[PDB]
Amino acid sequence: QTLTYDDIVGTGLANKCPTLDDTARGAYPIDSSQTYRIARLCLQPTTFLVKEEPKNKRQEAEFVPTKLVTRETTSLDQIQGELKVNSDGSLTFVEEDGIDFQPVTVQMAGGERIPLLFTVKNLVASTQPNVTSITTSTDFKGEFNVPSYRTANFLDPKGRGLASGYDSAIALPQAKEEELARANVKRFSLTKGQISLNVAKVDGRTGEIAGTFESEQLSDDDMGAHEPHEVKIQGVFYASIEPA
Amino acid sequence: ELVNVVDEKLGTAYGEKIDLNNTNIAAFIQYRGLYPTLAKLIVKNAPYESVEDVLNIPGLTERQKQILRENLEHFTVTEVETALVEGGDRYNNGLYK
Amino acid sequence: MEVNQLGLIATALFVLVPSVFLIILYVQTESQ
Amino acid sequence: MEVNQLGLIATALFVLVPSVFLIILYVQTESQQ
Amino acid sequence: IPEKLAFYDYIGNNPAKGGLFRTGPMNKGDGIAQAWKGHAVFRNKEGEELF
Amino acid sequence: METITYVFIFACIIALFFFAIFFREPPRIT
Amino acid sequence: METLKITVYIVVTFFVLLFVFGFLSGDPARNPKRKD
Amino acid sequence: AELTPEVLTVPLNSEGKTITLTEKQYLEGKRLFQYACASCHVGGITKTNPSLDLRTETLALATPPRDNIEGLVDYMKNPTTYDGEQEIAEVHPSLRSADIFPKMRNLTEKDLVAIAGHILVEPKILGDKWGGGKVYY
Amino acid sequence: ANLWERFCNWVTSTDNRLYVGWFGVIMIPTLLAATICFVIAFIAAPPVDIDGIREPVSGSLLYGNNIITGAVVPSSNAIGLHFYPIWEAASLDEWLYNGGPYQLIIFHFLLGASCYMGRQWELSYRLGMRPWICVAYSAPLASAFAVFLIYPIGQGSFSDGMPLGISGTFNFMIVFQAEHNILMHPFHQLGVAGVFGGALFCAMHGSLVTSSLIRETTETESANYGYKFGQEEETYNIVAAHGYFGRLIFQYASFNNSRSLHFFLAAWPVVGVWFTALGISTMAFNLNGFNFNHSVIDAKGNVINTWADIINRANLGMEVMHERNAHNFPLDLA
Ligand code: CLA
Ligand code: CLA
Ligand code: CLA
Ligand code: CLA
Ligand SMILES: CC(C)=CCC/C(C)=C\CC/C(C)=C/CC/C(C)=C/CC/C(C)=C/CC/C(C)=C\CC/C(C)=C/CC/C(C)=C\CC/C(C)=C/CC1=CC(=O)C(C)=C(C)C1=O
Ligand SMILES: CCCCCCCCCCCCCCCCCC(=O)OC[C@H](CO[C@@H]1O[C@H](CO)[C@H](O)[C@H](O)[C@H]1O)OC(=O)CCCCCCCCCCCCCCCCC
Ligand SMILES: CCCCCCCCCCCCCCCC(=O)OC[C@H](CO[C@@H]1O[C@H](CS(=O)(=O)O)[C@@H](O)[C@H](O)[C@H]1O)OC(=O)CCCCCCCCCCCCCCC
Ligand code: HEC
Ligand SMILES: CC1=C(/C=C/C(C)=C/C=C/C(C)=C/C=C/C=C(C)/C=C/C=C(C)/C=C/C2=C(C)CCCC2(C)C)C(C)(C)CCC1
Ligand code: OEX
Ligand SMILES: [Cl-]
Ligand SMILES: [Cl-]
Repeated sequence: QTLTYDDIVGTGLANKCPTLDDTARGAYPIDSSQTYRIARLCLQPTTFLVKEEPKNKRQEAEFVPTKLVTRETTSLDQIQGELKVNSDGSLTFVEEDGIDFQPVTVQMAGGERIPLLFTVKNLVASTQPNVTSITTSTDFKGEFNVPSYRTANFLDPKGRGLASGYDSAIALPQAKEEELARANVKRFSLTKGQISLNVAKVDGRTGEIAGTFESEQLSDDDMGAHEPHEVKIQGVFYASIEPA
Repeated sequence: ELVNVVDEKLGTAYGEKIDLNNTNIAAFIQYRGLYPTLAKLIVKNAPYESVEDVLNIPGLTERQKQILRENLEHFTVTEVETALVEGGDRYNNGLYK
Repeated sequence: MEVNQLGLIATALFVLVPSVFLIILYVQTESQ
Repeated sequence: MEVNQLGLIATALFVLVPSVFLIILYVQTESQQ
Repeated sequence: IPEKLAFYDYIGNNPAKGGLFRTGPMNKGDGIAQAWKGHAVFRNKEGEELF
Repeated sequence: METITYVFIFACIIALFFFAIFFREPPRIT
Repeated sequence: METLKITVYIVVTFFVLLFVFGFLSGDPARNPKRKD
Repeated sequence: AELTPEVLTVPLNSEGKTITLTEKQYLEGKRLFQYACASCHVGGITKTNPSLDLRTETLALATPPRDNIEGLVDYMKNPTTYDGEQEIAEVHPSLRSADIFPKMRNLTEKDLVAIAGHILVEPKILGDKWGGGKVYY
Repeated sequence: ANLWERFCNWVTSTDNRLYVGWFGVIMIPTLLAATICFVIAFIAAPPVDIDGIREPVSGSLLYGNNIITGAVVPSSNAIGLHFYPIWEAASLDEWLYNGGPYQLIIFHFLLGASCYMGRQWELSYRLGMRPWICVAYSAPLASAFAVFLIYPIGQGSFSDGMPLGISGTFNFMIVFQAEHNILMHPFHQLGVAGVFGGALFCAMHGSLVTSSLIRETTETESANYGYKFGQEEETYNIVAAHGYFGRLIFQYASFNNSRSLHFFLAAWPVVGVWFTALGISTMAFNLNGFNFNHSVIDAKGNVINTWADIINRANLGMEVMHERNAHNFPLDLA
């Protein structure tokens, strides 16, 4: 239905992807001679889980759930890319553009805040081979890049940065620099995450799909100052598929 | 083992020339003819193996390839530094005046 | 936080010594 | 020597707190006279 | 063998190994336990196991 | 330890308020 | 949180009502000279 | 120091012909540059696009070049991008777009030459301050 | 006498050790809430993302501050001027991260302190007093409204409110100089005149009455024991203090009406502090201090720096360094 900013403003619905009925269980015919594109892809996370980390004992790391503290600011949306048909019949989504990252801070038991760059930048997800139609049992699996949470201009509380900033600890003029290197020397991480998208709803009429997703990626490492956490994000997605 | 990748790059050709793979788009104002049309094309067509691949950009005009040859001496290519090209920093790097 | 050890003793005596002076002076005022 | 740092504040208060108590009681005894 | 059971079998958690003026947590003494290193078996050159 | 010290002194001042108000020398009309 | 919302709503309201009613209860006469 | 004809001598065209202004014109161009251009161009920077100043050396590598009065009067009639490849009268006040930029209506060809004189003289006086921005204030 | 009337009489009773009052019926709960929240937060609140850029600032003692550096940190700039009660957050953990305690404290505090003013009026009415002490208190009350409410309103965010800390207060003063050139604003110059001269006249009056105290004690006892609480007569010779002070300058520079003298002491600092509170309130809407940068130029047009240009260089140092990660575009317009 025709909803307007004024209907929505302030409600929390701006952070929610669209959904489909429980009767949207159709099948969208994919046509090899054709080119396709995702006109919109929308990911809305619902839970952020963060891997624990045993002691020396090499016991067991479980993913513990976390408390989101940064509010309804977490969804990726307006993402577009080519849906290529491949020769083995499979479909591959190559992302071009979109609001494809949201920084997020969740809290762990004990009070530790874990920030992360919730992102699917340069996502390339593919289906299984010989897929003639998108059904409610179709899956993508893909990988994206995760750039450093802060970019190169970011200055730390003492005025240090990569592309800008002091290059040393100026408040301790004659300290031994050796012990401060990891903090004096910003490094810009670039890593990869994995994401499964599981189509569970299809509207063959409109070419709208919707399902859930799971992604794994690393948290913020504070430009080299400490090790990241492994993070697992679950939510729902919606995509419209237009012929291209 | 711990080095600032940006200081390292200053000691390369990036410190002397327009690195077509890295330099923010505002450095193309330095030379007549390049800005904003060709600089946008140069930046969009992304990284190059060699400075002279810039002459093979699809759709150039003959006036443009001549401007680009006039300035091949002012360009270089070094490896892409994630820290200079991420965050859209090639279009806006936080520096104004 | 890596603070000064003697800071605690300097703070405590800074409170304790002058306070005790006043308390001694006040109680013997009252009892006369 | 690698002596415990609160040794000092422990010793100082152990001395001062009961000493001051007695001084307070003595002085106000004498100004009753 | 759970490490938790192996840690009980260690004299450093015996409450009768202390001292009157040795202050603070037990951790201040033997340190913070990180790992059970393993159960240790001594043998002589004969292959006899010793205790 | 320094946190405790700041808070102890704060708390001493609040008790001092209580007595300075409620156990003041009463002003008398002489 | 809804429970908190309502408790604060009810609390504030009640105090706000004391303040109004109190001042309406013939406050100009509450003074040491002219009870009017 | 004072305001001299050597300072008030500026390129008239790119062939080298100069013209020599007078106190009265330079002040007119400062007054008109205020009225008309200072909102975005105060001090020789450009607030809505800092990458592009009015430094004489920037106006030199402009296409067509702009470090002379004719080049500037032309910009103010029919402005272009730095490379010359586009006209930007739609988002840059000029006589062409004087309907959407009213302040440009009541200007005359002598006014535009006052304003360019100013722009080309002002860096002779202040140097790096003109087009430098806040580092030089 | 029924239930309501017995209560009304207790509330407005002039026999309570602390006057309650209708104003006090509001002041007491709102101040208590603010004071309890402030004390817990100052000791224990976790870091707060004041500037909305996911960069928390630690303000509490338990997180490595001391008395001087600690603060209740203002609420996030992402919140702007939106109301952020506890019940609007998903978790106290969210409310803390985003700086909810600053909203709760300042709102309850401003409400509580406005009713303190009101309670000063109220008790003066029950006591048969003249009413205008509360007018004097209105100078510091407005001052507090200016830094905690007005200046946030003008700039669109409580993130640019004054922090509830000793060092946060300095941060706030420094950023203000950079953005409004407050030293160069006449209303703040009036407030400096307000407080220097209030301190000046406060020493003068103390020093002068103390000088003219009538001998009533011996050399051994405190002179203070020569006043008795409630005594009808004055303890000092105002004729003599006028006689000292008229000669120190000249006869008419000096007061001889005690009433005129005390109204002057009340009026001087209150007025001055009204003006500086107003200066903060108006610079809330970016009407800033005199700008004489490059105001002096020579025959040729070189800039001839005055002391104002030197201020501006320091101002610029403040400008470019403050909130160093928070600006993506080149003007800092709020
Ligand atoms: C029944 C009382 C009781 C018990 C059993 C404990 C037990 C414990 N406490 Mg607690 N504690 C208590 C009361 C108690 N506490 C009180 C009242 C306070 C406030 C003062 C504290 C404050 C406190 C802190 C701040 C800390 C502990 C810690 C500890 C642990 C280490 C204790 C240690 O090293 O002591 C050492 C014991 C001694 C050195 C013995 C002192 C007695 C001397 C020898 C006698 C005094 C002289 C006397 C005048 C004799 C002459 C008299 C003659 C004239 C007749 C332990 C589990 C510590 C811990 O591990 O934290 C997690 C820690 O850091 N406690
Ligand atoms: C004198 C008493 C007093 C006053 C004036 C306030 C005032 C306030 N509190 Mg505080 N508060 C108080 C006592 C008080 N508090 C006490 C005793 C506590 C401890 C329980 C708190 C705990 C508290 C918390 C935890 C929070 C506040 C917040 C607030 C702010 C907004 C409150 C609000 O939306 O109510 C709105 C008020 C009304 C709708 C009443 C208007 C009065 C009209 C005349 C009647 C309206 C009828 C009403 C709608 C019917 C309600 C019942 C219905 C739901 C069934 C405001 C500063 C919030 C805050 O600071 O956020 C930044 C917040 O998070 N207060
Ligand atoms: C050398 C001494 C000196 C003097 C004379 C002044 C004087 C002044 N300062 Mg400065 N000030 C000083 C040192 C001094 N300052 C220092 C050391 C600092 C710290 C670094 C400051 C920081 C400071 C700030 C931050 C500000 C001032 C301001 C002021 C003005 C108001 C003064 C005021 O109300 O004081 C209180 C005193 C009175 C109210 C008494 C009356 C004062 C007047 C000026 C004297 C009477 C003159 C009289 C009419 C002449 C005699 C005539 C005869 C016929 C009777 C005044 C021009 C303010 C300003 O800029 O105003 C322009 C301002 O914003 N002062
Ligand atoms: C010699 C230098 C000098 C001097 C004398 C002053 C003097 C002043 N400045 Mg200026 N300032 C200076 C330099 C100076 N400044 C410099 C160098 C800068 C630039 C870095 C500034 C930037 C600056 C800013 C940005 C501001 C000032 C303000 C002020 C005022 C502070 C006092 C005030 O607001 O009272 C007013 C009184 C109060 C605010 C107190 C209110 C009390 C409330 C109602 C009750 C509190 C209750 C409490 C919580 C609990 C108590 C009970 C408990 C004890 C039991 C005063 C006029 C401020 C101003 O005018 O504010 C209006 C202001 O915001 N200054
Ligand atoms: C070679 C040579 C020249 C040598 C020869 C010298 C010589 C011996 C010859 C004669 C020299 C001759 C006289 C010539 C004079 C030359 C000349 C004028 C010198 C320059 C002097 C000069 C610059 C002085 C300026 C005057 C000045 C310092 C101050 C004026 C400012 C002023 C009026 C402000 C004071 C404010 C005020 C009026 C009072 C408010 C303060 C206040 C609230 C006090 C409280 C208070 C007040 C009371 O009132 C009483 C009662 C009580 C209770 C009380 O609380
Ligand atoms: C007559 C005089 C009486 C004066 C008495 C003084 C009153 C004392 C005030 C303390 C009240 C705050 C307690 C808050 C309970 C926390 C419960 C909880 O689980 O959250 C505690 C945490 C808060 O956050 C965590 O707190 C921890 C404390 O060690 C650590 O610091 C963690 O690092 C921090 O993140 O959040 C949660 O786990 C629950 C999420 C929110 C759901 C709770 C709904 C209840 C809302 C609380 C409203 C408080 C109103 C107080 C007014 C009462 C005054 C009459
Ligand atoms: C021309 C340009 C355009 C027009 C501009 C107009 C300018 C003129 C405005 C005049 C303002 C009106 C006068 C003020 C009111 C007044 O007279 O008070 C009445 C009293 C009565 O005086 C007392 O008078 C008494 C008699 S009676 O009550 O006055 O009748 C007498 O008993 C007593 O001895 C005597 O002291 O005044 C005073 O007590 C005298 C001391 C002076 C203080 C009064 C002014 C207030 C000071 C504030 C300064 C602000 C500074 C801010 C911080 C920097
Ligand atoms: C008052 C009539 C003037 C005059 C004389 C000039 N300007 Fe502008 N200006 C603005 C912007 C965004 C640009 C860059 C345009 C682009 O190429 O994208 C410019 C550029 C100029 C130049 C060229 C300078 C150069 O280095 O080549 C010149 C000579 C020039 N201007 C003169 C923005 C604005 C405005 C914002 C609304 C205002 C007003 C003006 N300019 C006004 C004037
Ligand atoms: C009845 C009455 C009265 C009385 C009343 C009162 C007395 C009240 C009180 C009140 C109160 C008593 C209130 C309270 C409040 C409080 C609050 C509201 C608090 C808050 C807190 C919180 C919220 C916090 C949180 C946190 C932090 C900050 C940090 C750490 C963690 C935590 C979580 C804890 C009077 C006399 C008037 C008269 C009339 C009637
Ligand atoms: O926040 Mn606090 O501070 Ca008033 O401007 Mn903009 O904003 Mn931020 O910057 Mn400068
Ligand atoms: Cl800052
Ligand atoms: Cl910005």
